[PDB]
Amino acid sequence: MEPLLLAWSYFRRRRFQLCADLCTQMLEKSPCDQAAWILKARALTEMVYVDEIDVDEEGIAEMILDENAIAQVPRPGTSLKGPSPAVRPVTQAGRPITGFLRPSTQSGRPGTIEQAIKTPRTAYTARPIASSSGPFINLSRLNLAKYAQKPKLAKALFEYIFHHENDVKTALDLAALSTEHSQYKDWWWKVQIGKCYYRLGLYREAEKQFKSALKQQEMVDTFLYLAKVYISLDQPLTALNLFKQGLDKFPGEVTLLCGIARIYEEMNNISSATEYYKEVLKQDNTHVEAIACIGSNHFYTDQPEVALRFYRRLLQMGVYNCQLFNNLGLCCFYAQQYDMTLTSFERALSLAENEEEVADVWYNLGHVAVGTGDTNLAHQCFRLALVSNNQHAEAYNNLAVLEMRRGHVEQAKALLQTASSLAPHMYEPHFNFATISDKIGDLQRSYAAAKKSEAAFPDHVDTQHLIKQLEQHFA
Amino acid sequence: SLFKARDWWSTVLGDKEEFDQGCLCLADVDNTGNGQDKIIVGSFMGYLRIFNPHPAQAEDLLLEVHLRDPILQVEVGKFVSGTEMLHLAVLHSRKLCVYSVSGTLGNVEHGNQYQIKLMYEHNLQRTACNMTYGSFGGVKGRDLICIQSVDGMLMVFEQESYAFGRFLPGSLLPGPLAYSSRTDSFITVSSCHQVESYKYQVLAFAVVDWTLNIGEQAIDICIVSFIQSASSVFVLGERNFFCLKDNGQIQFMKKLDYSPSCFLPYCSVSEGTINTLIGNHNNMLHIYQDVTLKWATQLPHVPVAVRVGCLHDLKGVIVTLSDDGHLQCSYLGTDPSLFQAPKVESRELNYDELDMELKELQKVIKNVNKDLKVSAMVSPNSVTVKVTLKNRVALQKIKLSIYVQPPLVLTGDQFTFEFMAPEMTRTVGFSVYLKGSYSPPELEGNAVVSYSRPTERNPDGIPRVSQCKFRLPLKLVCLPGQPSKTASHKLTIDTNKSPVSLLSLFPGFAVNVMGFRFLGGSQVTLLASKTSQRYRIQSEQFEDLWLITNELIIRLQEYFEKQGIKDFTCSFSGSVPLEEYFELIDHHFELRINGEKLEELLSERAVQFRAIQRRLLTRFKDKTPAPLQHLDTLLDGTYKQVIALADAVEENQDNLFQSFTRLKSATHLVILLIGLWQKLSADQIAILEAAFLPLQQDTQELGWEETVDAALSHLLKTCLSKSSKEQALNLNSQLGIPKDTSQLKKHITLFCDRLAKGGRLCLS
Amino acid sequence: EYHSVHQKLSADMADNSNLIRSLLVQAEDARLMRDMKTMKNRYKELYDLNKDLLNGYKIRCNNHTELLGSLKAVNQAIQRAGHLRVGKPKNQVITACRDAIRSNNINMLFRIMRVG
Repeated sequence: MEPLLLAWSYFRRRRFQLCADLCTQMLEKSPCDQAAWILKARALTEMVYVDEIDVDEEGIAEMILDENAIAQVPRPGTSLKGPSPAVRPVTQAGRPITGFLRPSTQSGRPGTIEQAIKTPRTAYTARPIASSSGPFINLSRLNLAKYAQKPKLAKALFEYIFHHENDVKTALDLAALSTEHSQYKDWWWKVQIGKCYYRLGLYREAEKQFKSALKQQEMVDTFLYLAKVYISLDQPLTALNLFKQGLDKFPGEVTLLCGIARIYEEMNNISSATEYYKEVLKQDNTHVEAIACIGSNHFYTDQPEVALRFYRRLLQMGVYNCQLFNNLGLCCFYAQQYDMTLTSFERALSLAENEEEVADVWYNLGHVAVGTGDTNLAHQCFRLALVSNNQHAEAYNNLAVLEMRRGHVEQAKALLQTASSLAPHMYEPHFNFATISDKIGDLQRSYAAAKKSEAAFPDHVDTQHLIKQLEQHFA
Repeated sequence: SLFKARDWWSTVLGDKEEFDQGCLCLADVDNTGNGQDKIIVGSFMGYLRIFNPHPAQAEDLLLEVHLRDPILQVEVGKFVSGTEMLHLAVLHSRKLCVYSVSGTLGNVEHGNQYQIKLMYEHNLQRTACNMTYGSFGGVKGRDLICIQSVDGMLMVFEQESYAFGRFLPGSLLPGPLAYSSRTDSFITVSSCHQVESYKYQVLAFAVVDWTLNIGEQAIDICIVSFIQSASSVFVLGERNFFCLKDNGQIQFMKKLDYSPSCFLPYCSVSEGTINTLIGNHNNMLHIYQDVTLKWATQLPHVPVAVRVGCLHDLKGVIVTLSDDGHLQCSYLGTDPSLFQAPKVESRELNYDELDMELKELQKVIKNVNKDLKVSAMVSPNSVTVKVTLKNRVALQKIKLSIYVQPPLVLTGDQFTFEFMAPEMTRTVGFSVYLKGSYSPPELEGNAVVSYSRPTERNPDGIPRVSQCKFRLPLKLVCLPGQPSKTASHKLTIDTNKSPVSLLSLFPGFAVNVMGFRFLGGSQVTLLASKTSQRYRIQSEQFEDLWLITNELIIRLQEYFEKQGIKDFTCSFSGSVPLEEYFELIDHHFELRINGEKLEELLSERAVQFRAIQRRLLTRFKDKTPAPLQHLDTLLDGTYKQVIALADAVEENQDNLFQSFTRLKSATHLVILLIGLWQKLSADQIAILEAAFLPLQQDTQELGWEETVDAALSHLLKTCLSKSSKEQALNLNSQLGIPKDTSQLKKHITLFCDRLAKGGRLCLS
Repeated sequence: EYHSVHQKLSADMADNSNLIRSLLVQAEDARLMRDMKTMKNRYKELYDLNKDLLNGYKIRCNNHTELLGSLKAVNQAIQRAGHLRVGKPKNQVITACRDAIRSNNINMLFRIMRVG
């Protein structure tokens, strides 16, 4: 009923708008009521709130021009820097496609700055890569020295400045003043200062605060932050040890186990990533990350029925996407559940909300067509994958294969060149171009293409045979 | 049906209502003594509704009373002094009211009535937010209640008597309040993320027993006491789930990856653990033993309060209530339904309609293999041109744009017509003038319009484009001047008619030996030969000959057609220059090579600057002092060199552009002379104009020489040459910057001479 | 206050260093497309940021050397207090002063340096 009471109830219920508006009203009506002020702050900052553990974002500057790793040639297995590319598709040369996109996945690192600007903006990130990673209250006006004396206002105002205004400098100033006031004996302000430092790029001054907070109160968030720091310094084994210490404190925490699995899967050790994802399953059994990762892995290691079980589980728990339904249609067609494939593909096409998702669904429908044995429907599906996303190297490769099957060698050559220019990390257009070049002579381009094939997927046997043939011809 | 909240007695509970936590309650408010439960629901309007579901129907609603003021909290307990019978306490902002739901039977199941009799009421001098109840202290057979005002004040009422009220210390917003009996303590979650436990006697005597800095603020707090083996205080934070010991520290905690709304720890099944139940804002319930997820099921609505009760001979029924009004009893669905397409026989495929459409579309497919007029008018006088564009349908998203030349400039470049209704006319007017020094390669101009035709397949319409050309007057970039006599470069065009008076063709340039000066300084001379039928054009620059030579020819044609004569040629006996042409090609290529060298120099300077800047950065990161003036005085030098090289690259780009514009006119004239010299048809002239005049300016991946050389090699290879060794060794088409213009010049001379030897141009 | 000033200066210099790395990337981009106006503007901004950061470095190192002087003064004072007493009281006074400064109990520090 009353203004403040109803604003509180709205905020509790995650309205975040009715309480904000009613707070504007109650503030204009009575210029002296700080409860409504901090409540409007909370509503504002929680409309936009995002988990800081998951906000790991890396720009080109932080990839190339920010050096913080101690070693330079660490032993293989002690730094972050399965199905072969002949089975599991790849996003870059290494790091085949995953089952779960978090906003911190890397899937490689661009070498130079030229290598990074001249590459599709979502090749090493889960969002377009950057160069670096009226109003409510005016930040310059309010004096943090006054708010930091009272923590009830201090914590909410800090959350507002750090998560809404995104001004890490004023946030760190308020956090420093507030930690001064509280005589350095509350873990929360330590963790907030650590987050501010980690944003500013000072990973050791942030590790210091996370460590000083763990000594005060062992909480899941501090372990996740500290492992995030230890991974920013490129020390995966320190992070694994910290995670295991956390799991010693919290005997079954799913976030720690999933962090361990993410590390083991970024070190490209799927044998332990899958074991820790299986532990997460033994704990959660609705975990989207664990189920998607084990499901993809099962699909690609000659077990589409088990992957179908896992994705059907994701569908039972109320997930309704374009990716989920594409995956379901694929696992159905390959598990030989021919009665549930094409309806899942149509549902996926319905749910698609991009032009890359539509292109991927038409690409997979073209694969279903190729399997069914009709190259005309396959032709149309690959061409529609191109219509929906012109930079779809796989559609070009498969369409060129079908063309070369028809007899159109020049069409196939141009399409394979476009593909191998769009995705240089893909061995298939390189190998195809080299093969149909050697078939017609032109051993120069045949060799130039076999070399890039072997650069993309080196243990490929046919590429080795072709390279040896061409090197014999050269001598 | 697996992992879905299978429905039971359920009903929507009003007309745009509003409920919160503490509204939904579930107990034996009727005091039947049997053991079933009755769903009690207050509202933020006043509708106190009590139901007894009997699975909706109409016997369910025991009563639907409407009190005036909103109902913040509803609770059921021994709220009356003498009797030990459960009563119903209802909390409004400024009122506490304890009723007594007494039901008296009728001879028929729809004749029994229920009345809520006000057993007492307390006025609140403060605006409440919630309340809790328990046996404050160790008193038995009583449930006396503590109400938390919204301004942080615990007003404790022992039933029927306002006991006292203590201001909670250091609180701005109000938080969730709970009461522990194993420790006789109130427990709050204040605004500074501090879970605080106060002892009841310390409050009655007035401080804080203990505190715990959880990382957030709490929605709900449930001190569950069905089990006495070990008391534990559960806390639902706005991001985390906690279970805390009785001394204060964390017994365990889970980091929810969702936004919880309500939670309820119901009875436990194992030894020591406690099953708990948490609802998402993703409308899903999670069953968690300790922190382990034991089940998860999809709710219909985002619950605002969940309970678990025994309703009509069924234990453990889940009772959810939203803030819209969806009240629902439910159980958990445990049927892993098979995944199989339905085997329906009625529903079959209407092959006839579908096949008609498929034949239609396949017809369009097999057919694909086998409406706006634009006109530009140039005024005869910075000349003002007007473009008139007209339609015949209702075109949409129309855009008109004009492209003249690099030197020439327009005052208006783009015109946007969002929609023009059918058979209508639009007319734009712009003005073009020379800006620069050199003369443009052609006084032509192009106006291109792009629109969308609304169709049946696509309501945004197919995109279509149509263009028109206009021809600017020579007197825009020229004026008459003093005719020189002996110039360096000259070319003679011979005609088969009588030599015409120059004052006829150029009447604004007055004299039967004429002279032209262009804006910029270039000067050309036109000599009408008096004994021969020819004319001669001369100038010190081979490029400036093209504009006058073009206008001579064009206006000769126009004059002889106006008169009425038909027979007319411009034979141009002699030899195509090919020597004052190659000088411009060599100049252009020298500028290109200079630009590439400067770009490499700038690459090196930028790499060096980056290295030094990174050194300085690492120096800035270190806490300890360190002398560095050497480093910043290296940086300043490298930066001034970078600025120098950038300005030099800009200068070379401009010089290269001017060289390209002069070369365009040179090659225009050369194609004209080759067409007059071998009597080339219009198509054979268009092939030359496409091979020799490729692009508008040089770019860092495509330039002029590469393109023209590839095109000439292809034409020589598939039109003129016969031997294959030559077709494979000399005649090679590549598209990278060359090392020298030797091949381009070899191919241009070979092209000229093999045209002279009878060869003619084709395409395939 | 030396601690606080150093913290604020390090924060500001981290901000400006991130800015400078972003500008390095942006300048490399503008130079890869031979866009010289924007490249020269990035280089101007880099020059200005380097000037400001060098001023910040000077002031930070000055305050930092003053901080080292203060820390040495404190430690040498604890040592001068301990060195005044022979035997087992020495490390007693030393650890007592260390605990009285880790808790910022300055008055107890001077009490234990006077008689304790």
